[PDB]
Amino acid sequence: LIDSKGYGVGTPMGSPYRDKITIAILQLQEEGKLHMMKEKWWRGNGCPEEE
Amino acid sequence: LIDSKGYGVGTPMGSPYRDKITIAILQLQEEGKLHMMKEKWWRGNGCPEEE
Amino acid sequence: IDHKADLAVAPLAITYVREKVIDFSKPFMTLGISILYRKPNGTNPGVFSF
Amino acid sequence: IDHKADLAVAPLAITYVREKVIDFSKPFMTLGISILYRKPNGTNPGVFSF
Amino acid sequence: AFLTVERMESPIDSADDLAKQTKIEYGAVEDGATMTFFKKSKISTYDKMWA
Ligand SMILES: *[C@@H]1O[C@H](CO)[C@@H](O)[C@H](O)[C@H]1NC(C)=O
Ligand SMILES: *[C@@H]1O[C@H](CO)[C@@H](O)[C@H](O)[C@H]1NC(C)=O
Repeated sequence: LIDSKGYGVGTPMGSPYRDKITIAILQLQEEGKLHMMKEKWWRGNGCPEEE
Repeated sequence: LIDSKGYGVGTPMGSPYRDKITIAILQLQEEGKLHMMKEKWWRGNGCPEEE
Repeated sequence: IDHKADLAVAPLAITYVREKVIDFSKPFMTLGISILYRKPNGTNPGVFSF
Repeated sequence: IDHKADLAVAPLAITYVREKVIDFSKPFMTLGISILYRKPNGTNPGVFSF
Repeated sequence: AFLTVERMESPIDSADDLAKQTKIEYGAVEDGATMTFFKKSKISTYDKMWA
């Protein structure tokens, strides 16, 4: 890795949705299903094409 | 990497300094000054390789 | 900026230019610049390699 | 939570249990679990050596 | 060629590779971030690590 620029979700400044989405994303990270989602959408399609 | 935990500074709920401290952290990361201090002491002495 | 969509979930890097104007959540996945390079070709194929 | 500290600049892992209580800034470093094993040195078994 | 070059390589190079083997015992910190993450991980390559 050279840089470090994580992604995110857009939200207007005067909107309380940012904190709730933060909580939900942290919940997903703790549950670990973000890892399996990334594996499905990155490795799962590429699994038959493994080296 | 196994997990993707993140660090960060702590602020009380609704504190107005979070929205500016995140701006400062992002500016430091963009200018690369966070990477210099990340390499400031983690490379304490280097890896001795002779072979 | 104009509230036509109030949640723009997409691949959208967290940046200083954006963060002043738009308000982001935590990074749901972190990445960075990485170097892509083709694997070193070798003279492995060929039954007559001996 | 008691406002006794205005900031908590420290290696605080961003977690759901903490986020419901306090407010975190965006991470300055992204870390995670990793394997620490000793640097391999010159060694080999008996039969697999040859 | 092996004796001249001597390219040392660790038996384990990824999480699943360490999971499959049983000679090298794993490690963690009791009531720490790593151990708590491994608990309730419900991930295929980490459930056996927790076991
Ligand atoms: C190895 O060299 C060949 C010929 O120069 C070229 O196609 C490429 O750089 C490598 N080929 C493969 C299949 O990796
Ligand atoms: C070489 O590695 C072995 C691993 O079993 C270790 O026991 C030994 O102390 C090492 N010798 C060194 C680092 O000189």
